[PDB]
Amino acid sequence: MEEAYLALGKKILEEGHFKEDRTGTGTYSLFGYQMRFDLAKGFPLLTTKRVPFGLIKSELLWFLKGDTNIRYLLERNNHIWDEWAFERYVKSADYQGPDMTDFGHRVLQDPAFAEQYKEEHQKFCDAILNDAEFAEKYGELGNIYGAQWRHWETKDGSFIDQLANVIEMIKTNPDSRRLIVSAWNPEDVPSMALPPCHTMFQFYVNEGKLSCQLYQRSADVFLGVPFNIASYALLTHLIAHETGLEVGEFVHTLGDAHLYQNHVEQMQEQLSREVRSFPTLVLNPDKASVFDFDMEDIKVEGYDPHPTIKAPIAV
Amino acid sequence: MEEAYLALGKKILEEGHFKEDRTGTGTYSLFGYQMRFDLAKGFPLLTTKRVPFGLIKSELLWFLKGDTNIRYLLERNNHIWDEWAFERYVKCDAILNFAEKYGELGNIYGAQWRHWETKDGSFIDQLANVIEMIKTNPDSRRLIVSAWNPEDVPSMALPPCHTMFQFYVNEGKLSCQLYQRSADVFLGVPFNIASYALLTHLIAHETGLEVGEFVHTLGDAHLYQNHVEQMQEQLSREVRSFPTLVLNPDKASVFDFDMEDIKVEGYDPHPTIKAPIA
Ligand SMILES: Nc1nc2c(c(=O)[nH]1)N(C=O)[C@@H](CNc1ccc(C(=O)N[C@@H](CCC(=O)O)C(=O)O)cc1)CN2
Ligand SMILES: O=c1ccn([C@H]2C[C@H](O)[C@@H](COP(=O)(O)O)O2)c(=O)[nH]1
Repeated sequence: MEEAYLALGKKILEEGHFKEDRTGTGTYSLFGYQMRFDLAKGFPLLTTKRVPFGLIKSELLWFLKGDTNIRYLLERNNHIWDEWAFERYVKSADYQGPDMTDFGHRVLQDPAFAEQYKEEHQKFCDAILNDAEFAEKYGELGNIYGAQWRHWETKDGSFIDQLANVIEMIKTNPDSRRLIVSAWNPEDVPSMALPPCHTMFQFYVNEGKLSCQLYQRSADVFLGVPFNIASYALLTHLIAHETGLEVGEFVHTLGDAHLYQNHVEQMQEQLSREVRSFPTLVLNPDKASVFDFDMEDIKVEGYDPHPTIKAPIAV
Repeated sequence: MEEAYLALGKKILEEGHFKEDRTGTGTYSLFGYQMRFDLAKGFPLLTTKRVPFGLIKSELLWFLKGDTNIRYLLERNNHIWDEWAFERYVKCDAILNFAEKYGELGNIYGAQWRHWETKDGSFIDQLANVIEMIKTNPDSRRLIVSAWNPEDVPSMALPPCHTMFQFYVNEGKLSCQLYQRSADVFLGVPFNIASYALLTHLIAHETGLEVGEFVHTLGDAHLYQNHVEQMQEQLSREVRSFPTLVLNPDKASVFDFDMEDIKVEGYDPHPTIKAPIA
């Protein structure tokens, strides 16, 4: 239920202590929490603010195809992963523009700086889309989600298709208590742009229904959790479709649950608004595998949220 | 609190749906559960039945030291591996007094925690690294130890039940959350609570911190159908205060702790309740 996500934000505002963080922004933080969404009551795309479903769709199809380079995302006008690739490029020996140290805070404080950032980010997006060599080197985020889900590398010259394996297991061993996918690969963590926020997840079958639990080590509550929720709920529906099952519950478990301190006014404005009905998900019935779905095969119908509430991403 | 454990038992007896399992025994199960233990309130070794802290501590020190050979356990009267290692051989004093040959137990917690193999043939020490990160960078959201390698899982007889755990530091207190994919709620969960609360206290000791909370997250939480009468007996008994953990103050590093260095004071449980392993 949406009220479950809104009660987490209110608990952080009330009693989550201040914790300095890697980004330099500052957060209010709790440790250890659990929410549940019954997917039979509606698709959990939040209605108390507008959440863009097409960016959640394109990000998950990107994961599912095993891709860890942002060119696919830019082709679909999805810029949610741009920051970390831009930071990689401004730190390299090839960047020749104005200094971009600490650009993620500087843009909020200094209009002259903000215009130079906007200029350099444009030139970056154009180069990824138009120069294949530039994209191959500077679009690359390392072995994040797509690579661990489809291509966990072995010590003997091969790779494990972890996500296709677990879908198969659901079909022939549905009571198995080892239906797990992990993106936590210790050997690859240091070279990933960021280590996986949404860390490992497990499926469960009973009485013809599929359920999924996620363990999320680090949750940005205002900007990232509404995307996370909707992404794992879509993944659970696609798998249920291929395996011929009905949908059960998504259980979301958090580690460090944090509100960044420059999202507090946004959270308070969200908390003032009346919840509406969740929308319904519609999937193309003639697609058989999760891997065959494309953008036009997936939609939400009946979505009528309250207005967008903008907030800055912590880099 | 102990009541939060007993509440999980009672919920599965009332609402757990019937669900078949690997062993062919019946179970009543729920998916997704979370319990909190505030370690300032007492050390969570259950009072409503006796739980053997001796086997928990020899097993936990064995893993911490990255040891994987049973000699260590046998010396400390923990037999939870005896038959298997003999069965390996058939294909016990000599282990104590041949041990290097017939006494090794491969791909288990100690090795994944302190010797995770990489593609080039070197090894990551996850637990040493996380201790050093607690000391230098306590606000880190990446304080993670994983036991789950998909390259290894398909060939082992029991893939890890304790798939990964995470630490957290605030106001000078250390907390730990465990993700446990599969929980036998009568027999395994009481042992599991104590193990991971003890690990939270040993790490807080090594890092100069006080204790916060142990948060226990469950995937498939199940009562075996032949443990129902035992759970019902336990639920009829009055809860008592948890005992107090005492660690040896005169030893800096826990990597030099042994059995005599870890004690529980004030433990006053109701009697042992017997049941079968599935
Ligand atoms: N700080 C932070 N970094 C992170 C995450 C996170 O949740 N928080 N992620 C966690 O998985 C990944 C990125 N996910 C993101 C999700 C949403 C938006 C975002 O800015 N949403 C805005 C604007 C959307 C739009 O472009 O229209 C919004 O929802 O209003 C950014 C990154 C990697 N890095
Ligand atoms: O420390 C332990 C070890 C084992 N189990 C139980 C959980 C399951 O009943 C069984 C393992 O069976 P699978 O989940 O792998 O089927 O052992 C625990 O609860 N805790």
